[PDB]
Amino acid sequence: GFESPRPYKLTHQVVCINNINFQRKSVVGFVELTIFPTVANLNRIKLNSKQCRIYRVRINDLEAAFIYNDPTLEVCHSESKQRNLNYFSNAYAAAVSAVDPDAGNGELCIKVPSELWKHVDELKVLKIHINFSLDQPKGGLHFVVPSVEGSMAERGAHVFSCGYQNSTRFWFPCVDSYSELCTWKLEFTVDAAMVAVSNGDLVETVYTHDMRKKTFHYMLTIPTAASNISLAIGPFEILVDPYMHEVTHFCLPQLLPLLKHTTSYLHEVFEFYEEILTCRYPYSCFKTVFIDEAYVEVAAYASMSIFSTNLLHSAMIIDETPLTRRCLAQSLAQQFFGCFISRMSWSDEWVLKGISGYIYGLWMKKTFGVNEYRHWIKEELDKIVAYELKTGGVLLHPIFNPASHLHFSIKHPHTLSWEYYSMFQCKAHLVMRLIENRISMEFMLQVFNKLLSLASTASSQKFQSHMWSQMLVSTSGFLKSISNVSGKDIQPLIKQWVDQSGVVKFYGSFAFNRKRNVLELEIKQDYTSPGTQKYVGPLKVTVQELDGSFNHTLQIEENSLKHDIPCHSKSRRNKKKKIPLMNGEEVDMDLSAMDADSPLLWIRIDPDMSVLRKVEFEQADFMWQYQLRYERDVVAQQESILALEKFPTPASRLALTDILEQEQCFYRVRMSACFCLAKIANSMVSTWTGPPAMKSLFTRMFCCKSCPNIVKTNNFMSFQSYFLQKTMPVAMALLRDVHNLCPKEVLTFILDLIKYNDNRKNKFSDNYYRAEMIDALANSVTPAVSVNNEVRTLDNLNPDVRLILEEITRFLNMEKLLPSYRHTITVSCLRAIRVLQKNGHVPSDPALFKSYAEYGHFVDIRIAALEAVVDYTKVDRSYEELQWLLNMIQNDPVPYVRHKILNMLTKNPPFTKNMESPLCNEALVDQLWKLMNSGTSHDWRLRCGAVDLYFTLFGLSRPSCLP
Amino acid sequence: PHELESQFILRLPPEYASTVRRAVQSGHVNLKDRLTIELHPDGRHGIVRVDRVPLASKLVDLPCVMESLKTIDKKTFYKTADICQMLVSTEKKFIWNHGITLPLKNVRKRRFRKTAKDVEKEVKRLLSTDAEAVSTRWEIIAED
Amino acid sequence: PWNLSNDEYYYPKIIQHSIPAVELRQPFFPTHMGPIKLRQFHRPPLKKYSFGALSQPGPHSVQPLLKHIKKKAKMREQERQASGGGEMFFMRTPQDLTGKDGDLILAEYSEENGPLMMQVGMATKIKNYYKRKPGKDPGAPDCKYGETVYCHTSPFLGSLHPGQLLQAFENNLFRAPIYLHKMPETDFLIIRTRQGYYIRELVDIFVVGQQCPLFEVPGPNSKRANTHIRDFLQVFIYRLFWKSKDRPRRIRMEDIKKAFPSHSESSIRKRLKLCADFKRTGMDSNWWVLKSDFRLPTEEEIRAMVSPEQCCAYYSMIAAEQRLKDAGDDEVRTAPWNTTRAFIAAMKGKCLLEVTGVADPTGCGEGFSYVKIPNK
Repeated sequence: GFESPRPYKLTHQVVCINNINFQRKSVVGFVELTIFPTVANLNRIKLNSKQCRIYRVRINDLEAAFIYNDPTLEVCHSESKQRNLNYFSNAYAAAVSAVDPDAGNGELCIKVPSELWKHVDELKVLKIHINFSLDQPKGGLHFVVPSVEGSMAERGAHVFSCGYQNSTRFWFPCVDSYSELCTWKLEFTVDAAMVAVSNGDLVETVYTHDMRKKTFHYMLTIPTAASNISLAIGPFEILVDPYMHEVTHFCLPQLLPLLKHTTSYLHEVFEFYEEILTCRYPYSCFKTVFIDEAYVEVAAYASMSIFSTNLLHSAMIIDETPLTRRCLAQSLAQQFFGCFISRMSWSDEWVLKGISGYIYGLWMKKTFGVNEYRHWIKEELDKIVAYELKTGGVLLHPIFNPASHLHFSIKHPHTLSWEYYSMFQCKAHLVMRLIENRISMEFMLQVFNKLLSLASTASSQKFQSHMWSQMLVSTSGFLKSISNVSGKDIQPLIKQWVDQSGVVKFYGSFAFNRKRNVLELEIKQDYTSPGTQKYVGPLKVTVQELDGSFNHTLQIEENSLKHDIPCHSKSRRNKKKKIPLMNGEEVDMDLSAMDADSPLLWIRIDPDMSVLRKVEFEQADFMWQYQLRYERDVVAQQESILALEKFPTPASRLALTDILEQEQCFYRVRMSACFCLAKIANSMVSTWTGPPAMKSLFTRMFCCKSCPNIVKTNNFMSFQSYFLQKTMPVAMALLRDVHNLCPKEVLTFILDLIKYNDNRKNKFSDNYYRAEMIDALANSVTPAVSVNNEVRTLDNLNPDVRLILEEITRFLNMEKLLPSYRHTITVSCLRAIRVLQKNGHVPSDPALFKSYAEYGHFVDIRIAALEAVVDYTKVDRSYEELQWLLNMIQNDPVPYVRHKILNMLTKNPPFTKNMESPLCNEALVDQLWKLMNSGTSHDWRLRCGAVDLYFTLFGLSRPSCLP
Repeated sequence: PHELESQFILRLPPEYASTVRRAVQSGHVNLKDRLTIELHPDGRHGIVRVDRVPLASKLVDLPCVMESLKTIDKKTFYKTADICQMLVSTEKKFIWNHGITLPLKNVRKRRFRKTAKDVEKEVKRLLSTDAEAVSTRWEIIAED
Repeated sequence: PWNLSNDEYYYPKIIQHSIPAVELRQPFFPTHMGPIKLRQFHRPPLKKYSFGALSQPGPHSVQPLLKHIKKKAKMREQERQASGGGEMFFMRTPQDLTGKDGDLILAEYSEENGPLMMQVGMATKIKNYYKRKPGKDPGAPDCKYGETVYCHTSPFLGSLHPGQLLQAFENNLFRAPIYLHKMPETDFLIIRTRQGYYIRELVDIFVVGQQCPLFEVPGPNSKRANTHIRDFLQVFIYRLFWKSKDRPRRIRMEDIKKAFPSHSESSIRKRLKLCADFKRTGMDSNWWVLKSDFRLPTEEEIRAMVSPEQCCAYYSMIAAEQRLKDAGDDEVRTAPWNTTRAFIAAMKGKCLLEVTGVADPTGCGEGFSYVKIPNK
């Protein structure tokens, strides 16, 4: 049951936009809302509006009086001397709650005229006509206007609606909540050479009487929220999908072949999401818009998605096809379960984020294989256990503070830190995988189909929300639908992993009792760490003995420590028979390293990742080597690679080398075995016999049979030896001699890989392989032996580093004339120059990176150069570079770059709270408090980034470096 | 508490079965007055009265075991009760040799495997008589 | 840009009972069966009531239930369409398992005493195995009940002919070929309860052939047998502790002695030793209170302790124990632990079975005998 927090119900909204002026960056328009009051004596009506100048408001064609105030413009007063962050977080939460449409509130308060009170008490319709104007928007609509001359279509100028969550208040007045569903009528009067893309279906396109402008009329009969309404106006090249004909793809001019190749896969994503769920795609059209200077890499609205143009690749670009493919896939998953089925509160957001991430993981499983699915699930689980042990924990479904261990309030999406938002979505889809583990996948897809079917029977009624609230899901409704389809309720699993905000830590060690033939496990939990919680459920453990692989369920109550499980025979060591594996197959194992008295070959605690856990198991090194070689699970091979770094014995070198030589191993395991072999080789110097590690293996796999030092000409058509070939010198460059310097046998090998590179014969580009070659050249740089702080000049350069510097100079200059796909070699060469500057080789001068961080460059070059400037101002304690970065945060045209500068200055801070630094003035405290209070008031993501930066630099209490 | 329901099969003469079938498929409570069942304290004898006409009944044991299976979707079936008795209307006499379906006829005689070495109760009575006695004399005998 | 997961080298290649059945509730799954109740196993006699409307001697009107059937079916369809229209789970209460509603079919068994048999409240599925004709085939002959599946590899011992559809009961316990027959024109179904008689007609009756067992019945005094007895007693003790309303949860010993009267009280005290303690004096006197450090297991853990199919295998074992005991080596071969072990071993390919023998439940040439023969 859904009861509105608003005293009115909104039925229909007309959004008309005229006079989109690109020179002056200005729009004019009106908005006409059709509300039905649910309570009599409505009097004031409270709507949401930011940055719009409200000209006039007429209610039922009668002139009404409005008052506007935004408390989130300046959160705390300018003349308050408070400088602690808990004060700002409480004031910011109160300010966002005072404009919240999820309460009754709002920023624009319109007073109902007196003569309509007899129209409002007996509950009859009210039609509110606001007309507004955005004079030069700092948020919401982003105007990308290039400085080439010509007409606005000839130079490539466009507008798009940017922002996250409820940010539609930034470009027209609305009820900007996900729970106020209404039908829509959208008119946009644009230039005759431009096209206006928006939500709904385009009913017509009429000309103006001078035929210089045309009006696009859109209609949206599926009741969506105001937060799902978008806009993209530009000189877009239109491409109808040749497979599905209601799907149109819009790109920027001159990028039509890239659009043709890139969006050619999307019909398979549509077919997948419509056959695992049994509902068809709910909207009547689908539109993909590719734009410049995007807010996020992929945004999903109702019947529309806005991607950045940096996803567009051609047919000869690999290492970008899977990333763009999965961006399209998660946009479509959010089309199904973020835009059609919406949110009932700010709680129950974990339901939608979990269903979107879970069905996108099912797509990844079918498309890229079960092994890529397991690797992705393991990397997401490692991400969340790192974040939750780092700071507190992520609390899905809080109850309204519920989480007081962290420096922001979790009551609203616009007060969350961006890393918390990312980990929120990550934990939501892993908890949905856990619900699939308890209640099987076919019942899970039946739950999702029941939600979609209730929403689509709801979506066709005309009753104003008598039935339109069946399109809003809640937690209680989701659990009730689960209990309807399965008969089991998941309330212990919901109580543990949703309502409780923690992950578990397992420390395991075994001992084999030879007398009674049992395996005595010893599993203890660390439940006193700040991020942890105590697990009391069942726990699966998989033991591989000589007779095969056996699963055991252990009951781990609070007082439990020793778990005795039984062991089988050892009669497959009496005769040589094959040892049967986890799957149905069996292999020949070399049992010379195994103990004579124990049959068990390896043990895995929680193999299926059925809890949110971090396992620390103490096996013997031969058990880790057997688990690396003969396991049929990629997460166990990865964890054995990760645990073999502590055992540098030559049997582990033989194990990793046999993994590296082995095709029919998953390629991301071999790419990890490269770096593990490099670390082991560095640890057993003065024992290593022959050549450096992986060199003979590289010449055996990727070089000519007649010439060992000449590499084969590039043929990248295998896509697994391409990735292994481009990752093996990067790990090989981490080799070090007894003198702690990279050997001149590996550096010469990398330089010969660079010289003899011929790419005139493959059908794929070479930009990522050459960029990884520059990364391998950067890995070999050891710190220089400066004497008496000698100035680093050209004559006293290292003889090794002069070759590296010549190569990166040649590569960067050749990129200036023949550019790569996304300036990958510019990014790699800037990263390598920063590596050479971090050691004492090149003079520590930020002027090159400051010239590459200007506005007109590509955004990857910009963020690489700004990363180099952030690293410089951390190491050199530069005041003027920090003022340069803070000025670039305040006034840069691209808001993604501002968010990225705040992000990089949070990750690599110039000082922490423990450090005494020269950059701990009252002036810097006043600048960052002014940046939290004012200055970042237009983005909701810069303000949370400024809160994160103030927390990283000065902590939760009063800045110490202050009177 | 819950008590398992006790279902049995009622077999009627064919004309009376047709009248009872028509009255059941009609569905009125008129059938309730028309059809009554009186079970005698023997336990294996009764009257079924169709339209107030008395018929003589015997509750017999069926050779196979039937099970009623209900369903909501006609794909998954849930067992509701076990049927082993039939009140045919018109000890060894209370045992039915045939099964309800056409292929199962003379099942007890032909399609049932018989393994052999009331009798136990008789042995218990004999033991009780021996206990109430004073002197017991026994001999395995021959023809006499 | 492609799959790139070497999946062919790492990975080279359902029955939901009612909530009374998975919770092992005591009318449907009895704790103890005596000798006269083991002789009447799956053949329950018509009991005389002591109190109720049918307990008074005299004529009793039967009551038609066709408004009840269609009202309950319309109500369940409203529940299903209110829940999104998909397939729903309805059997959540014991009162859902009555014969007074839903579409009843009957299922007759060919064997006298099968090796495995379902208790009341358990679910089974009807699968229509259809082998296509060589080359072109019209499609499975359609059938009123069950779902159709195309079986290249015959589930049963024989192999299906081309173009032959065979229906079968499929569950976790067995798999057995069923054959739809129409009901006799004279037989109706009388459901008697304490309140009165109720009458349904039946139209569909299946004949169930020789079962192919999928669960192994344990032997008497086996390790699996004693493990099931101990786990069943533990589950009953946990569910008595859950039912206790006292704030320190407390039970009485003679409730357990009423449920399991053949058990020596040393075994019951062994189960209560961990998780409970006896209070002799003061408050809670002569009660077994729950220990304060002991976490009583949740409902899903108690369900994971004992499965209903294990209870059916145990009931088959003790019923066969009684029948063998009453009848004073051929009979021992026909015991369900031997025949279930023989059939499951034959399905893995361990050994072969003499298909003509003495374990033949027909007693003639029809039907199989599941006793092990060597493959040499």
